Amino acid sequence: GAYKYIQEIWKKKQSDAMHFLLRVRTWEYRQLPVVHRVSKPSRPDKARRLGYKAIQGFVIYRVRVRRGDRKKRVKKGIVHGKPKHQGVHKQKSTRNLKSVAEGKVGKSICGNLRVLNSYWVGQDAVYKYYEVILVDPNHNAVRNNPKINWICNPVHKHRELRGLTSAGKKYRGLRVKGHLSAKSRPSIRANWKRRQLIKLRKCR
Amino acid sequence: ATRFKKNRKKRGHVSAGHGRVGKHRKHPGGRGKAGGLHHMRINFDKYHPGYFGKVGMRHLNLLKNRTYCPTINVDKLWGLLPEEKKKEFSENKDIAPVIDVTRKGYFKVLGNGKLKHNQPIVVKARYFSSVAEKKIKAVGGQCILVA
Amino acid sequence: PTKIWRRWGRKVNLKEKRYAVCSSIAASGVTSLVLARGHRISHLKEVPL
Amino acid sequence: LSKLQYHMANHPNDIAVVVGSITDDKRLFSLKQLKVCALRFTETARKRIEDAGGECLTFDQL
Amino acid sequence: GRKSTIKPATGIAVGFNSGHVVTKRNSKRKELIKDVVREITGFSPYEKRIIELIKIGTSASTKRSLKYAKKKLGTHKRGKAKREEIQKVVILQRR
Amino acid sequence: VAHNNVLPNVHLHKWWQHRVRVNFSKNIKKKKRRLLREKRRKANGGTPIEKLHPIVHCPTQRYNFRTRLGKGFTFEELKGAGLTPRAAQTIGICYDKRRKNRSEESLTKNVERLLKYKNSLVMIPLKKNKAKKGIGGIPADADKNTIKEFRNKKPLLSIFKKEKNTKPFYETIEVSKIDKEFLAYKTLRRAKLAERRKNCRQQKKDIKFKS
RNA sequence: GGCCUAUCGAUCCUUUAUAUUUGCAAAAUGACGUAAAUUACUUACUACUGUGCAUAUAGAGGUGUCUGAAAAGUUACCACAG
RNA sequence: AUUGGAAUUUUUCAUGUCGAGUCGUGUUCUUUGAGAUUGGAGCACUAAUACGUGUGAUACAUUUCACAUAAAGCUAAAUAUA
RNA sequence: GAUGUUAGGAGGGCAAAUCCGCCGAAUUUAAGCAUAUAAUUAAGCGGAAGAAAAGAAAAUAACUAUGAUUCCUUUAGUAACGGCGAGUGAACAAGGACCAGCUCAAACGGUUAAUCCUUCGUUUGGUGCAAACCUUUCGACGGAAUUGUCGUUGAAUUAUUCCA
Repeated sequence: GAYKYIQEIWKKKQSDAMHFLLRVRTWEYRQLPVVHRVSKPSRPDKARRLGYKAIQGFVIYRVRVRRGDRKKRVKKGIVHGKPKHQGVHKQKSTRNLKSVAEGKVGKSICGNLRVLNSYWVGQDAVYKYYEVILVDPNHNAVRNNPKINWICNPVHKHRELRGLTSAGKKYRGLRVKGHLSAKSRPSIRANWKRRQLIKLRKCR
Repeated sequence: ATRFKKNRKKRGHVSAGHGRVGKHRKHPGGRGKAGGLHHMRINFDKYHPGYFGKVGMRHLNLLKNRTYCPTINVDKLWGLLPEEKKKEFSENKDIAPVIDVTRKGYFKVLGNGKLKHNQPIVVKARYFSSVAEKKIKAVGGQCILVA
Repeated sequence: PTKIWRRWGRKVNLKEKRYAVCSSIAASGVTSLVLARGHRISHLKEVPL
Repeated sequence: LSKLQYHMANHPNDIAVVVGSITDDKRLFSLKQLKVCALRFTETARKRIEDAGGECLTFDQL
Repeated sequence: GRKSTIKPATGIAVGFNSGHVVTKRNSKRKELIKDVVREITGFSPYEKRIIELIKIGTSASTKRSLKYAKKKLGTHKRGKAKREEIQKVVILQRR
Repeated sequence: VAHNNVLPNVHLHKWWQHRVRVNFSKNIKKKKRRLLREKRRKANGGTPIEKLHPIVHCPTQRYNFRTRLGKGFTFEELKGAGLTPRAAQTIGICYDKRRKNRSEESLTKNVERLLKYKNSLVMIPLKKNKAKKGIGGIPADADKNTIKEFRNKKPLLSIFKKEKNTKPFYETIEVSKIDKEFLAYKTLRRAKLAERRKNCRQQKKDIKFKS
């Protein structure tokens, strides 16, 4: 019952109450360090739906990331190259800022911990503030659980760098299916490699 | 292969069949189709007349199977019978061959050529030409529209 | 330097292959051809054995 | 075969010689037989000509 | 175009109702939540602006409202739907 | 010269020698497939690893007469044929949830095919005869004499897959029982010409029903 | 068309003419038009049917380095192929 | 020898559910086969509840019809192996 | 939220052919060159496995329809994109290899959570020479957790049959 009410309240995002809650949270986030543990999830509803469980091996972490385009990594501004390809400003990176936030925890603090999922929380002009759901496979409860246990598999260390977060499926375009998907479905690399490939073979 | 090739004909002859004055160069006209309009225009005009510029609408997502139709002309329909069947109809004017052209994969029946006149035949098909229908009716046969 | 592919799969038709077998068996039938091939064959009673 | 019969129509002597291959017809009844020497016969054409009461004749026989 | 649901196909290959021969073999709870959520949250600033335009109630204001909604909300069906919903709420509110 | 072709159609400029793969593994792969299939076939007690995929119609106007193996079991239709979902799952038969065929002739044909498979199959007692056939919840628990005799007897008769249809050796009709009055060419054109008008009427029909 | 020999310009592109000819992809936009019928999801019969876009055909806008690159200088600091 | 469970099957009664700064739109850049923008990403505005809204490769409005159920997740096999 | 050489544990690094992520050019081609091309490639920084990745419908069709993924054969050098120049370029059906399904969350269950876990323990089996592994229910003492663990897939009610 309670989560359904919280969902519908949170969906609107405008109102005195929502605007208050956003401002108060934004204030508190602006003070806090880059990456930190929180006691309970900031939005419990959003956490439930993105697979948080109250189970001991499930931990929640709040993350700070700067907004906007990243600017091309070129010394003394403009560099050599064709007029078509200069791209110093307006370069707009392939991976999402959400994935960047998962990546910061993923590289710095994960190890023991493994990234499970992440949600938006709130933002201003300079920063987006994200909460990342993480899980330890070392701890006994998750190893015991006949659910969730796949997260214990060796292949799942560094999911955010594996493209195997929710965000990772998103920016890799795997949410898109059908004819719109085009040269992407087995892997973008794989499909391009098949088309680039010529097979030398018995007959045509 | 190597036994019979051009090197074995020219092996000791210095300019290799490619001209003592000319001296065979890496890409002496540039790549592929490049000289079209510019300096190979005469070749393109005399051998490839329809090539340059646009024509018609764009369909953007055509799909071949919507318009896929194999055709057969009426002339060859009696030939779809085996020999003994053709003899049996030739003998007997009491019964007509029914022909389902779909089993032979055809869908439109076209009107070309002669027929051995005064002998009925039933043709079952999706599509028929104007002339084909008229000739089948003319020879005492029947046309059956069927999907 | 040699690339791996140098036409490993050639065709030659089903009908052509079949013809070669039938004609070779027919040739094997022929007494003169057996001797001509270099088989010693004088004291064999006759060639279709 | 249609062309062969069409050509032979004014000939009551039946011995056709063809320096090429004789191919069958699937476009008409093709009843009337001939005596034909050819370089090569399609199997279907040969069978029809033999059935009809014709002769499929070798170049050595010719 | 227009495949049949009521009169069987007639064996005609033109792509009409027809085709090859065949016989086909074929609240309260959310509303309470919505009312409670509205009591807690009120209305969005654009919703309020639309309410003022719809309250003015002219052909000019209603055109303006639809354009404003279409410009902000993008999706035209959605904008008409939102405008309709607000109009109904103003009708309900008056009672 | 060069009157053979306007273009080279070759396009290997995306560094083909880097990309390239040379393939001549065919027969050796087939042997591996055979070995794998032999190992499986033997291992399962000799009990057939094949599974019935029932008969379904091939898409669009090009292949609509054609019919092939689909994923033709659906539990409600199958239960209508007589068989439980659990039994079908137990023999590993070719269910799919979302296929759901829409025509009576296809269903009626496929329920007969399902019934044939159901009667034909016979099952060894799971724990060596500690339970029965029951009422059909899983059919056809065997006896020991029959199961031994059946296992020794491999199939004599033809395969369990696709099947042939109407003759090339054409059917006939009497010459006085034909029509000579139809015009198909006119009918097709008139039908196509009047189609737009009918579609408009059908649109209004849909609206009238919906109100 | 100009007494004759001289008075001028492809494709792509743009633009306007023209059609009882077309398309915009599962469907429809003249029009329930015309008849009948009405216990209705009725049934026939109609040569000429939305905005916008796309065509096809016909001209015209231009290529004077005139069978049609969107193009300035400089090197006695120089390099290289001839 | 207890306990427990499942599947069907009757007969009643219940018509509940369905992932939001996400979809979407505008915009930019990137990207593609995507074309009056195909996917991605940045930014601005920001939804609807199943009779919804996502699709049906030309911008659009008004309406069909067919097909699907996004925005959470897992999964053997055939395949690749300088 | 700190603090702890607290108790139990983990991550780090190396190697890289195939695999996956970012970031990311030019020579080159157009007989020049600026768009296009080379190329979503090379280099760069990261992450995995014996294969991975993808995967159970916000799919395709317009048929008498099909029905998770991969792969092969194919469509197809086609629709299409492009100083429409050079050049570039897919999808659906079909034949096969091969085929396997699913569960969280929300919904539903309050007779007092039917859950979970650490530490301490304890015994009915079985191998092995021995090390050792392998089964095995029963109690404590701690905690976690209703800011939600577990069960369940509308609900009862009948008869049958199965399974532990």
